[PDB]
Amino acid sequence: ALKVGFWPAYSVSEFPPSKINSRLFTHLYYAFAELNAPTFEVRVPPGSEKTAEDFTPTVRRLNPSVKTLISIGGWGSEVRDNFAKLNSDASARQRFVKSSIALARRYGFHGLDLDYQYPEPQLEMENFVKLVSELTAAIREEARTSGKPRLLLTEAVYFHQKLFPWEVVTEYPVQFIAAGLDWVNVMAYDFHGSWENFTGAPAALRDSKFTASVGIESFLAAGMPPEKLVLGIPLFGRSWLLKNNNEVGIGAPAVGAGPVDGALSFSEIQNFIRGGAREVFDTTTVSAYAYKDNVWVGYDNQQSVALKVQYAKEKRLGGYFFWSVNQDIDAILPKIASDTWG
Ligand SMILES: CC(=O)N[C@@H]1[C@@H](O)[C@H](O[C@@H]2O[C@H](CO)[C@@H](O)[C@H](O)[C@H]2NC(C)=O)[C@@H](CO)O[C@H]1O
Repeated sequence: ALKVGFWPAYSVSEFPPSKINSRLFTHLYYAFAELNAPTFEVRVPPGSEKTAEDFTPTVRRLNPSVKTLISIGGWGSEVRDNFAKLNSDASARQRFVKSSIALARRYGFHGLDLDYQYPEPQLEMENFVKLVSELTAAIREEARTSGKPRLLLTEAVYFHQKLFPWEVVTEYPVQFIAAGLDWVNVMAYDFHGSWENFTGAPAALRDSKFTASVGIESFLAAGMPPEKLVLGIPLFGRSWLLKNNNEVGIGAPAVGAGPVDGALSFSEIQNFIRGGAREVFDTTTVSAYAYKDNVWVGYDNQQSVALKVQYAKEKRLGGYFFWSVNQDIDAILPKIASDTWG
């Protein structure tokens, strides 16, 4: 029963690792170590060494059984560019593999995660396969030589097994992934946002082709063992500015990104509601939204999270993950999620 949370190092001054309620998790990720092109000596951002070192001892104080992983990469054009350069170069792949394993041990992490959005087109999937295969072997080798349990290995995946469902450029090799990785983190969010001029449920469980369930279905149909899938749930919402203040439902016309640049933390959504926004639960999509004047935000709330976590349990998944834990300062949704699975 995997209860996973991502902590982004950017949030340190407002949400240090000590603020994480680690009682509500089995695994916590430090996001992110950098690829460090062109040498690919993987490292935490220079100047954050102390934060990275203290992360695991700090979170374990509240729940000593909690384990940690360090995630490499993250969303971003530069990260994608760097994985693409890395994966085509056998020597660079060797440097990456050696340095990433050494990094996890250096800072006391129990595993590694690759956050690569995304290994497409086909050539990029093929070269990512080379990187991951070599990493899996090196992880097993380090376990033998050190005598310690092998590092865990996970990766972020698109919500769907096919990249992309509308135009198939490539797809995740599920048998390969099941063999080399402990699990994958299914990014079942950002289905809708301010890039569309109409409001929608950004992480709809069901509805449309862009839903968490359809994505999960696609991985299972391909032959992914259910226990290898960990369902992502966002701790942020996607916001729009409304074209008309009297049109406030799902599918309402919009004119651009709401605060803050199209994304709002769950905690800020709670502030929004306490400041007069109306919360609506949408049963059709299994989601929530809130609005006030010209601002509209779609997100997951207490009810939709419980429904998603039960869904994951029903689908026999390995568990769930939250992106990202700093966005729910009072850990409202991680509490509901943990209680639901138990
Ligand atoms: C289901 C799907 O393919 N959704 C796409 C969105 O992912 C994407 O939005 C972007 O998602 C990133 C991570 O998923 C975010 O980091 C990023 O902020 C977000 N971009 C914006 C402008 O909000 C959109 C836009 O490219 O396309 C969807 O198809």
